[PDB]
Amino acid sequence: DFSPLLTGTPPQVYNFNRLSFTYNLTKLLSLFEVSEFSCNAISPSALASTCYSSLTVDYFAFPLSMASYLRPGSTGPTAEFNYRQDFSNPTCRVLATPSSNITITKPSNYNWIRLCRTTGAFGNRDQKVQPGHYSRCRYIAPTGSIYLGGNEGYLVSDGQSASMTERVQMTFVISVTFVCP
Amino acid sequence: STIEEQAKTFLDKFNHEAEDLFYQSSLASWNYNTNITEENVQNMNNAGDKWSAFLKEQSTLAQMYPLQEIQNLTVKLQLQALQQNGSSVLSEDKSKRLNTILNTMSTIYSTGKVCNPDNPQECLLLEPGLNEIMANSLDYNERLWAWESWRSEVGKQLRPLYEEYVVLKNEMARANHYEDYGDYWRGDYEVNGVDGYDYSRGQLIEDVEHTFEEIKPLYEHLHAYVRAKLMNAYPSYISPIGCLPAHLLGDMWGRFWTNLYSLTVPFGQKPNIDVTDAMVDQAWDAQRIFKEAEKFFVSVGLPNMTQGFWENSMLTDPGNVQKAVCHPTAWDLGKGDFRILMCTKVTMDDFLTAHHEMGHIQYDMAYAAQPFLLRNGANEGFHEAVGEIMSLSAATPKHLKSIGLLSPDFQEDNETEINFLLKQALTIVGTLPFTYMLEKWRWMVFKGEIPKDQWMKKWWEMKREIVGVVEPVPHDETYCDPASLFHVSNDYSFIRYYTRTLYQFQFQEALCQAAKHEGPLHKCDISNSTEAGQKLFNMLRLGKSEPWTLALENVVGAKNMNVRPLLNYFEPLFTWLKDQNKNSFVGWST
Ligand SMILES: CC(=O)N[C@@H]1[C@@H](O)[C@H](O)[C@@H](CO)O[C@H]1O
Ligand SMILES: CC(=O)N[C@@H]1[C@@H](O)[C@H](O)[C@@H](CO)O[C@H]1O
Ligand SMILES: CC(=O)N[C@@H]1[C@@H](O)[C@H](O)[C@@H](CO)O[C@H]1O
Ligand SMILES: CC(=O)N[C@@H]1[C@@H](O)[C@H](O)[C@@H](CO)O[C@H]1O
Ligand SMILES: CC(=O)N[C@@H]1[C@@H](O)[C@H](O)[C@@H](CO)O[C@H]1O
Ligand SMILES: CC(=O)N[C@@H]1[C@@H](O)[C@H](O)[C@@H](CO)O[C@H]1O
Repeated sequence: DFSPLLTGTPPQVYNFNRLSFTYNLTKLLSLFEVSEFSCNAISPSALASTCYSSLTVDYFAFPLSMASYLRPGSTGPTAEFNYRQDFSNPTCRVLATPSSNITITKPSNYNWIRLCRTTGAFGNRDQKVQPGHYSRCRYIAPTGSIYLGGNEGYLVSDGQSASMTERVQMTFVISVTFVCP
Repeated sequence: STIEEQAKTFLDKFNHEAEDLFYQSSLASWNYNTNITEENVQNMNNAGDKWSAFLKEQSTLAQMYPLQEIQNLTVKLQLQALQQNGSSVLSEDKSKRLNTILNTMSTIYSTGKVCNPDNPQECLLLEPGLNEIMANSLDYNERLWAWESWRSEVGKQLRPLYEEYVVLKNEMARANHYEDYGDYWRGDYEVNGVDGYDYSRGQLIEDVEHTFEEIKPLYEHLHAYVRAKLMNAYPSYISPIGCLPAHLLGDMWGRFWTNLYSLTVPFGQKPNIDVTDAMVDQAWDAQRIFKEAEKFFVSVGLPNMTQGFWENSMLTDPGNVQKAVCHPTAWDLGKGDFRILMCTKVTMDDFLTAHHEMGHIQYDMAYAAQPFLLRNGANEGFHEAVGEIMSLSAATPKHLKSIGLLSPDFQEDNETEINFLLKQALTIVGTLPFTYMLEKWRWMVFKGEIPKDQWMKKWWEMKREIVGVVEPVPHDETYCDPASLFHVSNDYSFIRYYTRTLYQFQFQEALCQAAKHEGPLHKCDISNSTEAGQKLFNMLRLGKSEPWTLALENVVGAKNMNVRPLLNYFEPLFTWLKDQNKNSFVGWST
């Protein structure tokens, strides 16, 4: 049931909610204005016509103009500190926007961690995001800082904001493992 | 409760509060430079004032922790830079007087203005008025006028201001536990507390003198060749065995001999390599040029550019929608932000400038993991030397033949090699005696070895002796010719441009040897050579965390600045120059 994906305010990318199912994707993608459908190691035709041991759909809100940072191989701020795609299994990254006939909750704006590093007397260690995990700055995002203490020092989180459009633009990272249609 | 722990937590707090403020100041300055308005400049000044106030407040707070008790090298090195009081040592009246003197000197240089009585409304300033005369004109009288007017209308009025500036700077330096201001400037190369890697402040003078003594034969041969070539352009103005007039050196001060290439080209029939037409015909925009530079750096082994570099950095002139100061600069804004600001045009000079500025950013991405105070080059000459070696390989015809910018059937012969080497030596070898001379003069004017009544006599004696340059018209002691230069009148050390030139060929020889390059060193590119990129990165990633001697040894295997790599680079030209000077006099008569 993909109702929580379509019902409720979409979270920010750093606070993405993962929905694991252990289906009719034609209907699910019919009511989103799919702008980009980048499928890795799997055809865009076979994702809805194959049985899977386990299916995961990570969904979060992220602007379309900033989607170049979530592309594979991107590095630096906003590219490795919010979410990292897991390429161990075949993936399908979908950048879409819900259609007008469907109602979606609209958050205040788009928020993401531009850079979550650990500064101190011995330097700044970047706390990059592991594939499928969070940024360690999730609870202090987008902008904040705490005192870990010791060699690490201060956990500094630097965020960014963007004025969101008339409708939310949401990213879906679909991952399957080797759930029948 | 230990002093070490107190210093460590103080530096923790300082680094936490300095990354945000420095990033805010950098963002404000970048917004000003990218788009000049009245609000953006005011935001820039507010951010700079806040950053300076924070820096002063943390510097006064830093003196509580003594250096002798701190054991960690990182903490000690951060505290060293934090407790440098500087102008704060001087009293409020003295500090205000020094700042005012610097401000008037800088404004006098910036608004330098020249006009003959024949047209008081047709006045010419330095940029680009007199620069064009000094760089392009071929008239002895016109260049002499543009030289004397600039050194008698601007330099003549900086003399008492420069004397007071020297007095105040010596006061500040000696009150800061230095011998004089020259010792304070040389303190950048000082290393203490590291066994086998120590460097003294006074050792820099001896090393620079020794390296210049080793440079001198090549410079003398190049000077003789340039004098012989200029004798054909000014038949009745240059003596065969004498010095070179100061106004016939291709620019105002003779800092670079680049604009003398047209007169001193060895083989004018054979044209130099220029791939501008190739990129015009292949439709190479700014994005393609910078992606080619990124491909070069990745092939070397260094990381590719960040995504934010490709969206937050503007590489083309925005037009009239927003005025922009697009002098090509690299920007380490802090907090992982790197941006190149330049008006890229389809030209080989802008193609090599892309590699040059790309190499400045790579150093920043390398040491971005260092503490804020240690995020710099090992010394003041490391950063620009690292930048300058990336354009050495980029301009190599092998690199141009690998990216398709040069015809694969292009005939690289000895004539083109000599032309390229002469062009390189005009800008590189010709600026070393000038830099050494200027820094020596400043060093022992600050030291008090030259009385204020002997400033202009000693300066021109240095010009005739070290550089072989004779003044067109004698100058008594109201002029300030050194102050006619930007760095002298704007309080900038000049030796960074000497050591860099010796570091740049030290790295290139070390990297090429790591690249298993066979043949002349000037025909070397470090492309597709990970063994050279690793050696470069092992020094780049350190920052100021390790002594510049150790950082040098990490690449070149030697602890000290050396000149043999520089002389090896110009070896094909040195033999050709020696053959060309068999029937001429090498050296100048004073
Ligand atoms: C030219 C360049 O730097 N490409 C990079 C490199 O990491 C790799 O070629 C690929 C990653 O799979 O895409 C980019 O991230
Ligand atoms: C074209 C454009 O968007 N300019 C913006 C705008 O905020 C304003 O015109 C000015 C600041 O007041 O400079 C930039 O920040
Ligand atoms: C550690 C150290 O040398 N501090 C000096 C010293 O003259 C004094 O502690 C203070 C000036 O009042 O600040 C510095 O100039
Ligand atoms: C380069 C250096 O001096 N490192 C030391 C070392 O004790 C350790 O690497 C770390 C603390 O765990 O930071 C410094 O205290
Ligand atoms: C340094 C110099 O004299 N260059 C000349 C000059 O006429 C101009 O700079 C350009 C012509 O476009 O190239 C050369 O002919
Ligand atoms: C400098 C160099 O050796 N480059 C080689 C060359 O085969 C070509 O320039 C290109 C092929 O794509 O990249 C490398 O393989």
